[PDB]
Amino acid sequence: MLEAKFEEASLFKRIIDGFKDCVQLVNFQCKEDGIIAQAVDDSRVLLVSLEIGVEAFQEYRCDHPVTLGMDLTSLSKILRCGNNTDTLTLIADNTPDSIILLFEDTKKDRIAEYSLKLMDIDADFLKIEELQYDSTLSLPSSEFSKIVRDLSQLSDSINIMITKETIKFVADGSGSVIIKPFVDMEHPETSIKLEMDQPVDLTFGAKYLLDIIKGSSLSDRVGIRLSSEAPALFQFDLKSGFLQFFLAPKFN
Amino acid sequence: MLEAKFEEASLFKRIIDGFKDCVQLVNFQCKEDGIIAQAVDDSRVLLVSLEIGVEAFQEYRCDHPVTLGMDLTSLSKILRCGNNTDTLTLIADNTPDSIILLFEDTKKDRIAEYSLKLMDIDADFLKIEELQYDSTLSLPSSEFSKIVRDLSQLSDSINIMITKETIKFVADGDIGSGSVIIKPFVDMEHPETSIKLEMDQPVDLTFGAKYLLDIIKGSSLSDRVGIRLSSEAPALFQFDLKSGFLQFFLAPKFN
Amino acid sequence: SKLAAEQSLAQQPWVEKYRPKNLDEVTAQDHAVTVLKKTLKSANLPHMLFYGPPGTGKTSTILALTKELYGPDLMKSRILELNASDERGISIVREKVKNFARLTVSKPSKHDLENYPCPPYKIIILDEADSMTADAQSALRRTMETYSGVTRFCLICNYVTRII
Amino acid sequence: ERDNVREEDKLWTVKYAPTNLQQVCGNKGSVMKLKNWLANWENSKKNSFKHAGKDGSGVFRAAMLYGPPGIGKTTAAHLVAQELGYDILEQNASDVRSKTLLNAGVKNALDNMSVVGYFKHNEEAQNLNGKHFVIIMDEVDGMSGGDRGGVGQLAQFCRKTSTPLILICNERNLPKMRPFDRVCLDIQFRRPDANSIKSRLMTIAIREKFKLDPNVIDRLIQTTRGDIRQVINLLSTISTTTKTINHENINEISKAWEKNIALKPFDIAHKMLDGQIYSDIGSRNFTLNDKIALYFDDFDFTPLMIQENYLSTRPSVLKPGQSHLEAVAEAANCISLGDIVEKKIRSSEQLWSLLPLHAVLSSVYPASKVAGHMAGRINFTAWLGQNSKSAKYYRLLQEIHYHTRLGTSTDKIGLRLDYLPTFRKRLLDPFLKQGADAISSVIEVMDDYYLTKEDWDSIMEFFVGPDVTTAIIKKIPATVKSGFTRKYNSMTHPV
Amino acid sequence: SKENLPWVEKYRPETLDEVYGQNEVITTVRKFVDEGKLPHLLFYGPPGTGKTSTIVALAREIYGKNYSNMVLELNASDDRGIDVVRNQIKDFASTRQIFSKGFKLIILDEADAMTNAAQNALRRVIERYTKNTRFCVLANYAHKLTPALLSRCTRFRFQPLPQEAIERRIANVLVHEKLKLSPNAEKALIELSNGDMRRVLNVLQSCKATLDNPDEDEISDDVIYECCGAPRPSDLKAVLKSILEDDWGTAHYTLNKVRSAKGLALIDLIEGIVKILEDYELQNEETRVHLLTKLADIEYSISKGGNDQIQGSAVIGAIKASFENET
Amino acid sequence: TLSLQLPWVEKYRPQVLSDIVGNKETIDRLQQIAKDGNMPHMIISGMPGIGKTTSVHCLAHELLGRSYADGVLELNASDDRGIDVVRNQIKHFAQKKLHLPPGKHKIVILDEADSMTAGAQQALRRTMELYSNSTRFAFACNQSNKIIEPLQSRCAILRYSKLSDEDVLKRLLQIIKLEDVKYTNDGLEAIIFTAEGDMRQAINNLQSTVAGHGLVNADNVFKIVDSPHPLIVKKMLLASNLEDSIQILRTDLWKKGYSSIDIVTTSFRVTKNLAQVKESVRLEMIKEIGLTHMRILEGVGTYLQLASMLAKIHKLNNK
DNA sequence: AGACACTACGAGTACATA
DNA sequence: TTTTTTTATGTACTCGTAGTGTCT
Ligand SMILES: Nc1ncnc2c1ncn2[C@@H]1O[C@H](COP(=O)(O)OP(=O)(O)OP(O)(O)=S)[C@@H](O)[C@H]1O
Ligand SMILES: Nc1ncnc2c1ncn2[C@@H]1O[C@H](COP(=O)(O)OP(=O)(O)OP(O)(O)=S)[C@@H](O)[C@H]1O
Ligand SMILES: Nc1ncnc2c1ncn2[C@@H]1O[C@H](COP(=O)(O)OP(=O)(O)OP(O)(O)=S)[C@@H](O)[C@H]1O
Ligand SMILES: Nc1ncnc2c1ncn2[C@@H]1O[C@H](COP(=O)(O)OP(=O)(O)OP(O)(O)=S)[C@@H](O)[C@H]1O
Ligand SMILES: [Mg+2]
Ligand SMILES: [Mg+2]
Ligand SMILES: [Mg+2]
Ligand SMILES: [Mg+2]
Repeated sequence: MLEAKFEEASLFKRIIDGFKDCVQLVNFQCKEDGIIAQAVDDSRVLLVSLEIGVEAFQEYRCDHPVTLGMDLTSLSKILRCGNNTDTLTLIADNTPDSIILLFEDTKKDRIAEYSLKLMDIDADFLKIEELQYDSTLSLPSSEFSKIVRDLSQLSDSINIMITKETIKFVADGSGSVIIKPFVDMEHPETSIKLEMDQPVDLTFGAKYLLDIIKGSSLSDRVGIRLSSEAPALFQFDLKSGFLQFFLAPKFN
Repeated sequence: MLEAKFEEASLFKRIIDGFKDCVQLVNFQCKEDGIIAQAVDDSRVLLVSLEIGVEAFQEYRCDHPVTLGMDLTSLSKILRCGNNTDTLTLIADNTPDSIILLFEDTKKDRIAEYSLKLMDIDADFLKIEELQYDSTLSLPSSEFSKIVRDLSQLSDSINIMITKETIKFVADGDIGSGSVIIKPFVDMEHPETSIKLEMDQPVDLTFGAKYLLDIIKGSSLSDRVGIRLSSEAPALFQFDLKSGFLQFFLAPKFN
Repeated sequence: SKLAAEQSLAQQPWVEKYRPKNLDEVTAQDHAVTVLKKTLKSANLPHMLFYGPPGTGKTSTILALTKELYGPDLMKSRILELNASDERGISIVREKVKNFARLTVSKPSKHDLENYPCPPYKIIILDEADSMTADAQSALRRTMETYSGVTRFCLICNYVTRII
Repeated sequence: ERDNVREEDKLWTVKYAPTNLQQVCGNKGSVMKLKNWLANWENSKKNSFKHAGKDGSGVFRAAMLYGPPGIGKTTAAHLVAQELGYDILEQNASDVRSKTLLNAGVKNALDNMSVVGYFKHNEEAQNLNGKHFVIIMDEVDGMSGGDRGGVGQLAQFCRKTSTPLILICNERNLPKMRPFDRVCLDIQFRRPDANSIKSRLMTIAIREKFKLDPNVIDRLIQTTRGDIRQVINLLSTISTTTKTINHENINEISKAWEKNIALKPFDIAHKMLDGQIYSDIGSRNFTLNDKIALYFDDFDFTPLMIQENYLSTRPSVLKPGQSHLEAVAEAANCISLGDIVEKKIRSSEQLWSLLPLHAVLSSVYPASKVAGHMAGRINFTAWLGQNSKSAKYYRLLQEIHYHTRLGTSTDKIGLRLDYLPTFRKRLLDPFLKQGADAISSVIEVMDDYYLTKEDWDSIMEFFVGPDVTTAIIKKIPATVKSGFTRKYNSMTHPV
Repeated sequence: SKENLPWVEKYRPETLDEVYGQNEVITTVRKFVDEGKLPHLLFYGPPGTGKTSTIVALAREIYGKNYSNMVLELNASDDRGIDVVRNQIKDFASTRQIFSKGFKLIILDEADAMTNAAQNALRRVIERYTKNTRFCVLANYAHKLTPALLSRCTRFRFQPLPQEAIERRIANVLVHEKLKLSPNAEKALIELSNGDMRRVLNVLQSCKATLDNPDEDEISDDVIYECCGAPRPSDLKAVLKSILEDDWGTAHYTLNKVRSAKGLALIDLIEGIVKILEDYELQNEETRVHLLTKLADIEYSISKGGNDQIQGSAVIGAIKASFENET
Repeated sequence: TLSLQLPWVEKYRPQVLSDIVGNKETIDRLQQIAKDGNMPHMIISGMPGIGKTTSVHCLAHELLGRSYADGVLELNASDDRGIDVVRNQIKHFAQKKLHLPPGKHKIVILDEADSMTAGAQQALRRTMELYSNSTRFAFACNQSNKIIEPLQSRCAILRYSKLSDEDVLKRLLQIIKLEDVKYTNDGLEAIIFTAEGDMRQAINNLQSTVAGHGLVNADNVFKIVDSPHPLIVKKMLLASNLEDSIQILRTDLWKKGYSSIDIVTTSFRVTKNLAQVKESVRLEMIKEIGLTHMRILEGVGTYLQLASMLAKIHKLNNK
């Protein structure tokens, strides 16, 4: 029997809306540390994982770890009924054939429960052991969303180049944006950091990046880890955990 | 003869919008007290009953009780050709014939005289809502519309339960199950947000969602929906106009 | 007005120039027009089905009857003539014919009630009913059976077997 | 708890499904061909699919599998994909598959690698193609079809792809499946052999504590008509009550599990024209109701197929004192009566309740009149192509008549029968006798009736019999034709 | 007012006691509604037998004067598709009544014109909602209804109205109207009805209008025959005798004068001669085969037009050639 | 008249598989399957009124126990069953997680499966193949030919046959014992004769006779229920003399209110399903019946046309 | 005040028909 | 062993410009 309580439903609503279009079914594991959930795209090209710890929950009770396989469309329809001023509460019993989303209002006597029926998903939970990424850079998420929206309107394939402490986002008419790593003390949020080991050459699609950049609402800074023989990792920070995206490159 | 000159134009437009795609054939009755019209749904499930007195009209003159039947589609077509700044005037001759809808502008001489040909409907005017109700309640329009069109996405049926000082709307479907529990409370700085409830016996009964989604369309007229429920009695959903009232009689499902 | 119509009739073919305008001009079809004249004083005109060889005067008889009933003023407002040159499928029969039958009869003027009987019903005539499909014909059944108080149906055909 | 599976909870179909390629029953050639085609896929891609080997596989970047349902196409494809070290991306008709949907979801995977291949295995490089995709599109014949739909999108995707594209369907010779005629390597899974299915049945029988003799498996297969899945389901369904079926209860088992499948528009022609069916013994076995259901299997081609090849058989039901010509004439008379009935059916009033009658007059009676042996081969109905050709010629003649109405003032048929025998000698004949200096006369003649070059070319195609211009136009010297077509685009013509 | 409705509509039965002809069905239906056990009804019968009147009077007896509101009446005039079923009929069956307490009644009048998909969707609506609503299907042809839908309702066959019932209704009308009728005229009226009350009422109104008097006289057979344009048995038998006995020219002249003096139709004469020759006891059935075949062919040709004189001569020659074998 | 009672077809509707008097083999098969579990995909076909829907309902009920409400998805022909429904709702139910006993499975009952569109039937293939370990499909139809072969290949095929006189008589005797109704042997025989292997029609006619006359007698049964339509038509067509067939057509069919279209359709069906005469004679009879039907449909439907059809049939039978 | 997700009424395309 | 066919109402699916309530 798990019982978790947020401070406001807006946090979980935005967390779900960040990746609501890349996957339809997702397995939320529940341990004593927190909630971890990874979901692979229907085309198996984009893997979206997330981890939220106890710091984001007002109350957290998880006696035993349990995996809840739930859809995102029905969960979105359910969460759309809740208000931003309500205290969301996720409740689950033993053998959780369903999950209760309880909305409490603090200044009115209104209690809105929504019981959602979980799915039976093949939980092939792959390990996320750390791989030494060749390049690890970080830049604000808003400019990332803008540049991806810019290159998306020109073509579908987007090539990323990490070379000689320079970042290149090129779309093949043919457009190109070149980024320099400059650290600013007066504005620590726009500090575009970069640690490069090998020059990396990656190539992704349009729709995947367009759906990844829509999650640029939880963190003002996104970290990009790239390797020639490993999928790119786009990490967005949270108040307690983090939301990572794993995107596969294109052929050469 | 009949002369019903409104004060404005959008009033009757919103009045017909309240149940535009809800019923089809209506039969208005104009008497000395005002216009009263009851209309049964195509599937004979709900009954719309509207009563507008002599208060909402700027001028009212009715010699004898007149009965004018009409289809709501043609009435909507006629009413859409009128400007929202015009003045509406319903005219009827001695015997019931095509009702004259007159649009008269206030600044320019614009005389838009449409003639809507009547229907011949069986005037089976019954006497309803003269029965005692087991539970009565009242709550804001926006809250009811929100609850209805939020529970209609989880199922096609909505079970209303009135227990001792407890209102409950339950929606049990396939993809999920929702339940909203509002409690009676009366505020003093905002007397319109109060949710009053006078219950004599517990009530448990289900309705369809396709009909509640059309009933909530009448929330554009008033802001305090009254709901009267009882065992084996038509659910009364009443919107209170400034002169009359618009009440939907919904039939409960069969458990 | 009247003189223009007289001149137009005088400059028309003899088939249309000498078309019977009253129920007395018909010469040989006396059995039907006798009932049509006797029901003109009463108000119980039933649903009628004219059938026979071509050129016997069915359309002329029904036109003269509608004229003698309604006058040249209500002749254009209390009639519904549906010929074979129009669409008469299930959709037309269900929408247009049923909406006209459900309509209330038009109020006669002061000059109408002084010279003509002005019955409390209207007439929906369907000329050349042979071309009407069986489903569109079966759709007319309850349409003509329930709204008989306000409308009257007049079918016209050559082969009575083509009608259900 | 959830991962714990129970063998008494799985069907005999899935609990005994092949886990390796060596367990598939029959059709070894097709499975081996698919394996060789998928093994040599990257080697072909390296050379832009130009190099071709002895197997003939390597030029088509995509493969299609077609056959009856339940023979192991999907299982074979999945097993080959798993044994060749590839990542399976399987989609089918159960998921929304349209043009827009395929462009949104799948189009972004024809040139993009997988994302789980990295997470699966990276420490040991077993194969470089482990990071590659295989697109197994099952139930291709279940798409919507038409001009708009995912069928054409997949057909065009089959031309430009960097990942193997396997297609699985149950019906290959379909109009919607027409764009796939020359773009992918077609493999046909046929009726499996009785020996492999017999061994598999013996195995699943001794495993399930079920008694079975090998003498019944042949009958089971021939009543099932090549579907191991239905045989397995039959065994699982009947084994729960009867634990032994050798020679006693097989009659009712076969009579209760007979496959009621619709015959192709060519098999109906063979069964209809079968003389044994209409014999005194065959009549009470294949009753008239079955003969009418035969027509009702496909009521759009059965009358045409009958009328096409009813006079191309050797009758064996000829009554004493009746020749073949008399039976053919009676069959043709009944064909004309069925023609009248069909015209009355598909006309106004929608007299479709006369469809059973059209069954007898158009198909059953003419076949019964001429039933017997098939002399040659069952010819496809040529009435459709002739109707299309006649419609095209009628359109052309209508254009010609509407062009020359300003001068002829005659009808379409009145111009085809009368004017063309003279228009031919006015336009074409001066070319055969006067060389290239009769060009001005022909131009003036075609101008006087507002004719065109395309109209001139279309006019000469209507004549038949002893007057065919298909060789006369070739006999004309090319210089004369060149001068004519050059003068056409030079002089102005008043429409 | 009711005095303006036609006699077919004016004399529509309002209670189950005014529905003559059907006694085995009416009594069983009354017992059904009295004991409460009312199953799904299927009134199958020819036009003008009294199915719609029966079900309307039944709904009136069940719900009172509130019939038009507690009953869902659908017919061919209304759009009846599969979506119409799914929405309207299912919502009417699933919910409760708005005005009183009791089961609901769905009258699917003329349901022989419904689509097969509509019946396939309705056959499970009848079986699922069967504790709060009922179904009554009216039909003239039982072949247009699927067997699944046909097996869920109790079938009541409305027989054609017999002599006694039509005579009773005629007497009721003659009491309601200031009209007198001759006995032989009444018999002839029964003969040209085939159990159709609509035809009887229509021709009765027509003969009352034909009287041309203040109705101080009686309606004889001549008035009826001149009203419906039907041939008299006298002229019928005279033409038949002239065909069977007289010469070709004499028979032709007799047929011409009989059909031109009274303005009779050739189809009516054909039907009358067929009805008369049905009682004729003849020799070997070849003559009957030839007669029936040729007369049906001539009737089918008349049903499409043509030369009336040629068809009359064809009738004469066919009858003569058929009776030429009975020697 | 304030409230009504449930009909005997619904009141005495079997709720256990033992009360079904249909085909003993398939009923015992379903009983053993429900007792052991592991219910496979099935397609039950037959004729109306023999116990197909009740059979699968009893199977699902006895197999799921109290979890019937949350484990059984019932979809009839009255509900939308297009490609969209199969894509969304059926797939959501098959993917829905539910903790069931270790011998049961979620059941998807599809009544009138012969009415589903081709797109929905095609989409259901992988839907039933990918979740065959937690979701099972039971189709109930009247014509197995309307369901595509790919769907039939993944399920068992149960063809229900007509109910013999013994089974219907036993069920009627059980209903009489449970109702205490006075009956007679000839009345029950007439009920079985007019039922034609239709149990539902038999129970309906029995209830009608009981509530209309009180005593179940052959006289009352024949008075409230006419003789079967196809049998009188068969007796008319099989007549040896033209006069006998004409008298039968006049008295039994024409004088009782049977329309000409129904008569000609029943004649066509009987001649098609006839087995007494040769194939060629049946073909000529069907040809003549269709020639007559072509005139009946044009509005020339009278007694003379049927008489001419009978005369032509007798002339054909006159060698 | 405005942009854009949600949405429901409408034109086009086929697909059967006992 | 293989291609097409006029029309008429009911049914189902699809894209889709459009009308309006809502959030950055
Ligand atoms: N009884 C009649 N008395 C006088 N003139 C007649 C009579 N019948 C026909 N006519 C003449 O014939 C013309 C045509 O009359 P119609 O009523 O159109 O014939 P019809 O019966 O309608 O034939 P159709 O339309 O082909 S079925 C009339 O305008 C008259 O000139
Ligand atoms: N050759 C075979 N040998 C053994 N089992 C087989 C064979 N073919 C089919 N099966 C069984 O049938 C099951 C399903 O086979 P599938 O390959 O999915 O059928 P299919 O040939 O693809 O036809 P579909 O699904 O209608 S397109 C497998 O899991 C096996 O249990
Ligand atoms: N048994 C009857 N007793 C008295 N009047 C009858 C009877 N049957 C028919 N009528 C008269 O005929 C009129 C029409 O009856 P209906 O019930 O409408 O005919 P029907 O049986 O429904 O056949 P349809 O409508 O052509 S399918 C009634 O209004 C009565 O005037
Ligand atoms: N074997 C049986 N034993 C007892 N009652 C039966 C039997 N078969 C049918 N019935 C009765 O018939 C009623 C309806 O049976 P159904 O199962 O609905 O008919 P069906 O076989 O499904 O054919 P359909 O539904 O028309 S396709 C049941 O409620 C029972 O009252
Ligand atoms: Mg005319
Ligand atoms: Mg497969
Ligand atoms: Mg009726
Ligand atoms: Mg059933």
